[PDB]
Amino acid sequence: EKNVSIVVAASVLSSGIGINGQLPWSISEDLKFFSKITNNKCDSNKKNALIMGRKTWDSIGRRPLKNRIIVVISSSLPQDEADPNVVVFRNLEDSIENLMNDDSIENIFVCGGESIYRDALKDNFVDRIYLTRVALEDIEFDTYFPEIPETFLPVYMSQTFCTKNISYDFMIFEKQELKSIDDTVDLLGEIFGIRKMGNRHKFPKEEIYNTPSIRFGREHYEFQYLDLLSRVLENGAYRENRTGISTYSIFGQMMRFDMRESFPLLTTKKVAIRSIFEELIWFIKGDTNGNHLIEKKVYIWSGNGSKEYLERIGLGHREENDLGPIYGFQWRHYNGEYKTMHDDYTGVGVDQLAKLIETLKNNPKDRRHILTAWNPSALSQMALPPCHVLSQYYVTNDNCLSCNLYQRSCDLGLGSPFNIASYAILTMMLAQVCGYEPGELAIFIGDAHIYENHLTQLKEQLSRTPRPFPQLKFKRKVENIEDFKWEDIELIGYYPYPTIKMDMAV
Amino acid sequence: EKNVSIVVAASVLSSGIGINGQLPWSISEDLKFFSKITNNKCDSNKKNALIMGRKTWDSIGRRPLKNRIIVVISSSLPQDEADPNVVVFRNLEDSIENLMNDDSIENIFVCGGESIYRDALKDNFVDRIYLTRVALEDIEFDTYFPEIPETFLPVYMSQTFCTKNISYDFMIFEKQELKSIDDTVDLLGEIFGIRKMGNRHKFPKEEIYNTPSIRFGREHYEFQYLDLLSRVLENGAYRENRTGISTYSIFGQMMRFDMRESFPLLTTKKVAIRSIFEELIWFIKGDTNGNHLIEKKVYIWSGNGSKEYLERIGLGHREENDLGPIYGFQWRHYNGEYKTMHDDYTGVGVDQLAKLIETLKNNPKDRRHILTAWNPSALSQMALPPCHVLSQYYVTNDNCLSCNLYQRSCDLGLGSPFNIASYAILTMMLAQVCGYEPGELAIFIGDAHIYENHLTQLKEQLSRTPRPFPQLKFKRKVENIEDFKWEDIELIGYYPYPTIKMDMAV
Ligand SMILES: NC(=O)C1=CN([C@@H]2O[C@H](COP(=O)(O)OP(=O)(O)OC[C@H]3O[C@@H](n4cnc5c(N)ncnc54)[C@H](OP(=O)(O)O)[C@@H]3O)[C@@H](O)[C@H]2O)C=CC1
Ligand SMILES: NC(=O)C1=CN([C@@H]2O[C@H](COP(=O)(O)OP(=O)(O)OC[C@H]3O[C@@H](n4cnc5c(N)ncnc54)[C@H](OP(=O)(O)O)[C@@H]3O)[C@@H](O)[C@H]2O)C=CC1
Ligand SMILES: CN(Cc1cnc2nc(N)nc(N)c2n1)c1ccc(C(=O)N[C@@H](CCC(=O)O)C(=O)O)cc1
Ligand SMILES: CN(Cc1cnc2nc(N)nc(N)c2n1)c1ccc(C(=O)N[C@@H](CCC(=O)O)C(=O)O)cc1
Ligand SMILES: COc1ccc(C(=O)O)c(NC(=O)c2ccc(Cc3c[nH]c4nc(N)[nH]c(=O)c34)cc2)c1
Ligand SMILES: COc1ccc(C(=O)O)c(NC(=O)c2ccc(Cc3c[nH]c4nc(N)[nH]c(=O)c34)cc2)c1
Ligand SMILES: O=c1[nH]c(=O)n([C@H]2C[C@H](O)[C@@H](COP(=O)(O)O)O2)cc1F
Ligand SMILES: O=c1[nH]c(=O)n([C@H]2C[C@H](O)[C@@H](COP(=O)(O)O)O2)cc1F
Repeated sequence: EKNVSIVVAASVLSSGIGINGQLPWSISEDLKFFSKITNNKCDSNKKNALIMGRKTWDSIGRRPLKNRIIVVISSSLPQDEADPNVVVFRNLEDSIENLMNDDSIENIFVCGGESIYRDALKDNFVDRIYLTRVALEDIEFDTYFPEIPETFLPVYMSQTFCTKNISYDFMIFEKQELKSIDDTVDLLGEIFGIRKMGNRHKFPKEEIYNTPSIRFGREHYEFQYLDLLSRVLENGAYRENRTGISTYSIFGQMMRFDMRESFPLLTTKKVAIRSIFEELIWFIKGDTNGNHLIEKKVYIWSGNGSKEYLERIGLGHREENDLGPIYGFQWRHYNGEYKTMHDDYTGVGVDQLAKLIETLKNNPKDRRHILTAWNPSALSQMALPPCHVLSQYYVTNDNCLSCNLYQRSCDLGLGSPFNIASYAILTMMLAQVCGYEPGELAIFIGDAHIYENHLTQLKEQLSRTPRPFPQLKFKRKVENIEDFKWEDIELIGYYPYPTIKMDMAV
Repeated sequence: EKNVSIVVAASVLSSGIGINGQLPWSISEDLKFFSKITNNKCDSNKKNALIMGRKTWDSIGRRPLKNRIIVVISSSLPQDEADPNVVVFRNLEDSIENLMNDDSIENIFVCGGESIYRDALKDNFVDRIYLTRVALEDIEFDTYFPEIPETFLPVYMSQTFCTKNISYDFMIFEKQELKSIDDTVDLLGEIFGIRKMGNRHKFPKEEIYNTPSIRFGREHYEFQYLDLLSRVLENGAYRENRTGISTYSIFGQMMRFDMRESFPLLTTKKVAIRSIFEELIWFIKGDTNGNHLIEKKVYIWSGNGSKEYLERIGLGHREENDLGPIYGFQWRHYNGEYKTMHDDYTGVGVDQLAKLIETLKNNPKDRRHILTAWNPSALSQMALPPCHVLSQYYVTNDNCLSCNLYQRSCDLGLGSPFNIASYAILTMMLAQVCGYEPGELAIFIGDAHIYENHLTQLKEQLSRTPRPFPQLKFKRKVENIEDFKWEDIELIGYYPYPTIKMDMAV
């Protein structure tokens, strides 16, 4: 008995693998993966066998692959014995029976087009599936990869990679047919109740774990958000808050995302990326006028900015959407004497963002690149205290800009998908203006919570296996960071699940 | 062949297990652990065998244990058949007959005093060791647990638990004699270099991993600091900084500690706990006069408070140790016009700490319990910008006080052990003044680094297997939080490794 794995690079949605006898794409690193996964063997005196159909054998030039043995499935090709690295069989079945019991062969790989993929799964010959999900769908395919049978479960999903602005994943699918430590920890959990901290951070149950079959291969960094949801649904304490909608809350959580090879925009739900940007540039410009977002069809600050809400918190003297000194005011005019949203605050206050950009490129290894928004002297004047209170930035030795954010209160479901992408765009903006590349984004959270009217919505989101992250590139290089416009943003390869409506708690 | 494990509760240093025919302590949760570990079986029609010496059989009243079979090793006790739950053997070797003959026994446990522990290890009869390390050493013992032979390696170390102000651990020692995901992840790391985020966060090598045999049982929360050291020594980028001493730096790390059942004071080195307190109460009183610490034999702010250093950073107008508006000033007088360290700042500024204590007990579920020290309007006047910039506090549903701290720059080796205990004491002080209990402490770190002159020292610290955390209790309840004194603090059960001298980078 030996192992028979499928290697395939297919589209993310329709599972397309070819067009007009060739690939729909040219990804160098993906072919390198095919090379390394098919050469992976234990015995140096053995070789791996690569099974492929004739039309696929034509697409690779009918030339052998080093250190491997190509098995071509063809009804017409002559069974030439002159080439030992290429053998022909009349059907797929006689090429599995012959490869196994052939001690010179260690592993078997199926990789030969739709006709071979489809008949290898229908006849139950395949043990593993190496899938490369490529985020390209608005093009034309003519050969597809069959739908993965239910007998297979995913066990690994890599981080999203980027080649020529094309996002792709790497997944492993297995066919589903030390313990003394686990016993002792369970016994200690019975003796001590909540006294054992492990019981206060119980591992989420399978019913609330997104794609629970991926146990050890949760490399895709959207799991940093999906698993935080699961940890809240498992350990969240039911608590009241300033609004009429209670939450399930835990304390002290973190999420980290890559920004070099992808953009952390959630794929399990269509995230309103346009509104995220318009709010971010609204912060950068130092603007606290809530109408300037409503004038651009962005209504995320209408609830916390209505006349009825402001009178409720004792700010009835403000205009209809005068949010007061908040994120935008503290970034550009810290400790500035706020009057109204119509006054001219040029020069007043401490321009943190300007000093940040100046310090990022003049003293890159300075570990004080800090942008804060928590000003106790102005909290009473704010329509809402800052949720993302403090961010720190870091220039790596390879000229990348990483970002750390501390968030005191995190509305998973509404605020969190925005904060993940918002500070991701901000770091990219800071990276271009300072002449660096994007690095990493880590979000440290205080009150990570889920509003009780988001439960059926967020549980629906957990039922969706993540897709590769999109790409975010800028159309032009900007002089000043304030000059960014929405038209200057290109969102490449974003194929999310349908949007999920969730009401905001005012 | 069947499993033979040792269950023992011994002292932390001298490994004392008894005195005058009884235990040196009375810990209820430990006996329950003995009960659950010796009753844990797979077959319901089988029983576990507990081997013990005669003197131990006397200490438990010569009465059977439910659902188990006691095996007494005695040269004088008659081999009476009237009790089926108690059997006597003339030597330890002839009592290991449960492996061969008596199939009715599923597991074997040795737990019967020094004479039985010592010759059971000398004759290589033991497979596992369940160790309960009790932090009691300045008392009298007369029977000890033998030194664990090198053939055993620790595989688990629980968090520190507390019973009647006594700290204890739980450890497992083993006798030393699918991987398709790991291959795929390794290959992806060869294709993409630093592009794969996993390669920028490499798992530390065994040569720098503290107690590397404990792979899956790193529950003791001192590992949250020791593994951060290893994570820095593995991925730390060599970088220059404001001092003449370069560091190995990574970005975006976190440590979380329990405070309910223990106090996070590092045991791998004798940490100057008194200096940590005297600095913290110095912060609480709003004091920025560096002499008040030197007058109390606390010299941690002497380097950043020399006349030569102050002139170097452009503060030559200050007195010898006028550190300027820092942690203490921003906590009690935020946005206060600082003059010198001799002026009376009573009433000026925003007293965050007073508002924090006021809001903590009046609005416990308010997710805005934030104490910040990052004031950009005053950074230029500070002798050193705040390293621990922002802390948030959280009241759990069971009336516990958890704490989150964001630290922009973390000197592992000097500042970090201080920052761990400092904010642990601060959270405990806030818990008493507000009427709560200690909860959890999480420290989110930006620039986690190791100064290059701390390398040989921190590698020495990593060679020391951690010991259970101590306990920190207050002698009296205080009226105002400022009234705490060093004599009001009791440090119970702190048995650390010898101190490690490390020079501070000015
Ligand atoms: N993205 C990816 O991972 C991959 C993509 N591709 C692409 O897919 C396309 C090719 O796939 P596809 O169109 O399905 O062609 P195939 O690669 O599946 O090859 C089919 C040929 O194999 C022979 N064959 C197939 N089934 C049998 C059978 N049951 N008995 C006997 N002979 C059989 C036939 O040749 P004959 O007429 O001689 O009998 C048939 O024409 C190309 O574009 C290729 O580049 C290919 C591999 C991988
Ligand atoms: N903290 C913990 O986990 C534990 C602590 N203890 C403590 O340890 C103390 C007891 O230990 P200890 O003083 O060493 O006494 P032991 O419990 O080890 O019992 C010793 C007796 O066992 C018999 N015995 C021992 N070796 C042999 C042998 N080679 N052949 C025949 N008989 C043998 C002898 O009894 P005889 O005279 O009849 O021949 C001997 O007096 C007590 O204080 C007890 O509370 C005990 C167990 C666990
Ligand atoms: C069968 N076929 C089509 C093809 C293309 N992309 C794929 N991508 C994936 N992920 N899986 C496949 N099965 C796959 N198959 C192939 C097979 C090998 C090579 C190839 O040139 N392999 C070289 C790769 C050389 C390199 O790029 O480093 C090797 O050394 O194996 C190209 C197309
Ligand atoms: C042999 N002996 C001395 C003793 C005391 N403390 C220890 N502690 C540890 N961790 N390991 C031991 N082997 C150990 N042995 C014993 C053994 C059993 C009981 C005992 O009362 N056991 C009850 C515990 C009942 C309970 O508190 O729930 C049981 O059900 O097993 C006391 C002393
Ligand atoms: C996922 O589904 C969708 C689809 C579309 C949109 C969209 O804007 O088009 C969307 N976002 C929102 O509605 C949204 C609203 C407010 C904020 C910021 C904010 C200010 N005050 C707050 N108070 C609380 N409690 N929570 C918060 O998040 C905030 C962010 C997002 C969500
Ligand atoms: C672990 O071994 C020992 C033993 C004894 C002592 C002891 O004081 O007795 C000790 N601590 C220190 O020397 C020490 C010095 C300064 C601080 C705070 C601080 C202010 N400015 C800084 N600048 C940098 N770069 N780093 C920093 O840590 C700080 C904390 C600790 C360490
Ligand atoms: O950027 C934001 N991120 C966020 O998580 N919230 C949510 C968190 C919480 O639901 C609410 C904060 O209100 P409070 O912390 O005062 O209870 O806003 C709001 C934002 F604007
Ligand atoms: O409480 C402290 N914590 C801490 O980690 N440091 C260290 C971190 C770093 O080595 C230095 C901060 O100086 P800077 O970050 O400006 O380089 O002090 C200092 C303190 F006072």
